[PDB]
Amino acid sequence: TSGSIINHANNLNKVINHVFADKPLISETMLKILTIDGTTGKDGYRNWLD
Amino acid sequence: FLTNTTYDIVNNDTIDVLKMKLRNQGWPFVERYNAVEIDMSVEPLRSPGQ
Amino acid sequence: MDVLSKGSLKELLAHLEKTPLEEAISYRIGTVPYQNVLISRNEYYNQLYPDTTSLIDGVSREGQRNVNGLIMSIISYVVSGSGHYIPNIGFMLLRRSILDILTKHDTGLVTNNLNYGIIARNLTVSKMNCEQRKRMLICFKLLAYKDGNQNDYEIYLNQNIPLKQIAPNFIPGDMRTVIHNQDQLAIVGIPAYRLTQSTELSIRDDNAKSYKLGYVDWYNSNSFLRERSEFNLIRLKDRDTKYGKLNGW
Amino acid sequence: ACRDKTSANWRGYSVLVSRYRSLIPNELFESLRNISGEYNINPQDEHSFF
Amino acid sequence: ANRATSAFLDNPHPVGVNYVDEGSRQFVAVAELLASKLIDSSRESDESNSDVPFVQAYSKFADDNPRHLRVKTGGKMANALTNVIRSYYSINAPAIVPQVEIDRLASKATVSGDMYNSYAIFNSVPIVEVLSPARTTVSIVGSDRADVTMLNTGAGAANITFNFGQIAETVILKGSVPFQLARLNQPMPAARFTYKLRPLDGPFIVVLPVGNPLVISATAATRIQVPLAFNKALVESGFQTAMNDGLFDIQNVNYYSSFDEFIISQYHAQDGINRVSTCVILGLALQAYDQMRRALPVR
Amino acid sequence: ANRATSAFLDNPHPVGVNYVDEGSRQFVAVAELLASKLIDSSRESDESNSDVPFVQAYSKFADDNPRHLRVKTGGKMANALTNVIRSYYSINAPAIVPQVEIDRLASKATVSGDMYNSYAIFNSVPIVEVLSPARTTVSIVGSDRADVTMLNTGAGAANITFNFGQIAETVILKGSVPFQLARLNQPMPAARFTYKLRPLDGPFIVVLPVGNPLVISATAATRIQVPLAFNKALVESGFQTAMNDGLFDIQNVNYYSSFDEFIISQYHAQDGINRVSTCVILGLALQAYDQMRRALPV
Repeated sequence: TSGSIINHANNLNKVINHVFADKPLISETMLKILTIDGTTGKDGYRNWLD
Repeated sequence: FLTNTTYDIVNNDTIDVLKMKLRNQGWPFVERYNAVEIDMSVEPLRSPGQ
Repeated sequence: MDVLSKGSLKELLAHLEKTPLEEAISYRIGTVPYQNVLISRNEYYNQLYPDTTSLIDGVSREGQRNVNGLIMSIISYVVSGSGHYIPNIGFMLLRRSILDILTKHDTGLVTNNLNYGIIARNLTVSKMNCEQRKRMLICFKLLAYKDGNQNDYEIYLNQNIPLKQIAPNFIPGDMRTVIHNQDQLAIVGIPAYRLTQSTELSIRDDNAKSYKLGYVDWYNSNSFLRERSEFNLIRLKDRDTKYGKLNGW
Repeated sequence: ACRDKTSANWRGYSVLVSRYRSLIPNELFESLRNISGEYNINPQDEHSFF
Repeated sequence: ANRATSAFLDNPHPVGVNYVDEGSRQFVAVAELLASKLIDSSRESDESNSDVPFVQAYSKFADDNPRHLRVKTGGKMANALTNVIRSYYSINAPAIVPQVEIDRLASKATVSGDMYNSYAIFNSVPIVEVLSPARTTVSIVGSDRADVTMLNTGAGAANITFNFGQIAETVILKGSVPFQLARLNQPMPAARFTYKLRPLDGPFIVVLPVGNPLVISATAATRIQVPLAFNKALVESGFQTAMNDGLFDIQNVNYYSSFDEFIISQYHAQDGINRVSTCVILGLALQAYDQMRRALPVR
Repeated sequence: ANRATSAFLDNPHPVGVNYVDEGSRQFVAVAELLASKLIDSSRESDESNSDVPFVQAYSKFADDNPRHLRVKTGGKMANALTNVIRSYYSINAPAIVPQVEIDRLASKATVSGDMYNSYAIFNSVPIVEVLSPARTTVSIVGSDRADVTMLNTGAGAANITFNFGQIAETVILKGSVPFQLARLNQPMPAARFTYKLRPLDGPFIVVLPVGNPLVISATAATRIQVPLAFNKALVESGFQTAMNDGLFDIQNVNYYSSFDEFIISQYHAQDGINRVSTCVILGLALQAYDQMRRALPV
């Protein structure tokens, strides 16, 4: 349903923006693992969380 | 491209023959994939909804 | 559904040449015709709606294992979209086209003794519409010229005036007549009116409506051939050419 | 690469389609269902998009 | 010798032989799935005070949008399902649903049409025959639990033979007073209150001493392969709705108090294996019919 | 002439006339919804090794946090549901739940309170009267499946009249031996094992031959409008609990072994339509009472 998809996408962005503010919750080591393909570390974490 | 043939040679070939030719060479992408349908609702507000 | 969409003598005859006889017959046992039945039509009534089963409905029905039954199944397929249940005919006959069965002596079927009166009576002609009658008269004309019974065909038409008025005008051996003919033989098509997803009381009308709504779905699906967009993708054998003519005509 | 991007960015495009259809009134949509067309895309554009 | 038998096992009428292929079973499977979603959406609409969830579910089911002043009856899918249910019940029922309609509705959802994933337990007790000597009276009453009342009027003890067929897996016999039961050409044990019997063992002989009547309560359980979506509670309700709606009123047919008796009676007939396959499909269709009718009611 | 009547159809007591308005119906629907959530929350708490799901559900239902020392009763919503059940059963019940309490409890969840959007099938067989001539014995046993035992002792065959009321939809009769039954002023058919009848058709005559007794087993189905949340499995269990808990212990009332017999008996009284609507509301209340008490035993 469109409502469920819209709700999931908005919540995913709210979580991602929160966990990357101030000192990130996620360490620099795994950001390196997820960036190795060239994508942004923030985008890679969003994909992995989904 | 894959079986090293020209367009005129395979001109009078059915979908079954083309699929068989490609699978023998080792190409598995010979199928069409149906798309799932997402139900969408527009809230009424000041007009009947859709 | 494909047979019912043909709108001209050229398209209908071309389709019959391509299709084999196995499409005309069905392998589902069905029920028997000429039986008074009570069917459920809940959108209109709470009780059971009476009706009578016939050979013209789009549902498969048991048929007689003779040449008479085979011809009735072919005409039923043309005018209704489904045939009857006549099994163990033989692979020699089932491979040949519907047109070849109707107008060629090489098949081996003997149809000279067939009478058009009972065939029209059995394939209920008082319940057909104008388009259905025209297709049946085409089949009768093709059969008559196959066995050299043109005189009998004319006398039968002269007995029934309304059939003569709507009888298609074409000689089965000449291709110029098929080209010139401008009869409308389409039973399904894109409707100018408003077609809804509702049931009809009669068995014939409900099945016909199902084919009509089915054609709309098929028309808008990916299996339809849009000539204005992909005319260069069809093969040269099946491309539309004015020089094209039916085999032996 | 095409598969990874498609799985990464399907949520954004699903929301986009929902928003665009929200802009169309009902009477316009039923009228537009009568029309049909085929769109031609250059092979370079299709691959570059994905 | 006098003979008695269960009332519901007498003359099982033939069942339909149409819409039993892969496509048709897929259509019935799709109908059950979409009917279930129709019931759920009606609940979601009611707890949410919005008609949107119900409208969307009805649109999938009926391929049309609900409109006021037009009664919501389910559309073409309801029409096809009702007429197909009639065809399954009897061989005299007409087949009036075209194949292009079955294929179109089967494609509405992607579900398997296999009807043998799981099993179910049916409680009807089959008593094929009970033979008694001249000076005895035997009466058989009931289908979910059979009460066999036996009276001995003669001087000597009587021997009464029981036949339970070969389909039931277990039969449990309980008596008002302790009684003796043993297989043919077997010694008779001490009088007991209960017996557990496998019907394939053979005819069972029960001694009936002269005096007060002896009543035996029979309970049987049989296993029939059914689809994993099969729900017995919904099927029984659908069976009663179909009977009340009047779509089981065909010529020369038998009527049953439940779907339990219907399926067991067809099982205890010649070519009973083939009849059970058709009856299972009719059971799932009755499940779809029940859910659809409750979601969209009439007065 | 002798008369035989089903035991459960004799003298139905008047039902309560309170708590049947739109506000009260909404409260019953709210109670069922929250009671169902109470059961699911207990299962979730057990599976998740936490008490957070159950604390939220109990707080919404009872308007108070659970406490280890205090007993879990359900709060005011339990008391209101218990009291309306007593009021539904009999007209002599106190009916002492204020209107303000009901309105505040119906505002917790959003429900329509419509008790006419679905139907359910009730299997009690109504046998209003069986008329038998002299030298004949007739006995009726059962309510879900009725067995009519008939014995003829006269010289010739006897005519026995069956009256199944005018409410039941269909009746199916299966005899121990083949027998003859026909409507009034109609020829009798050949002996048959089964008969399907409409009670509206009229009284039915059964020919009883001289000899062994004839037993007729009766099964009936009736359709009654119920809410979409109606569940017969839960309603019947709740009916037994309320009887065990003494909610129906009122003076000058009848008693029934199941909810199916209760609703059919009230249907067949003089102007039975007046009571069916109230009986259906009681059933939905008994559904909520079952789920609440099983989650919170007392």
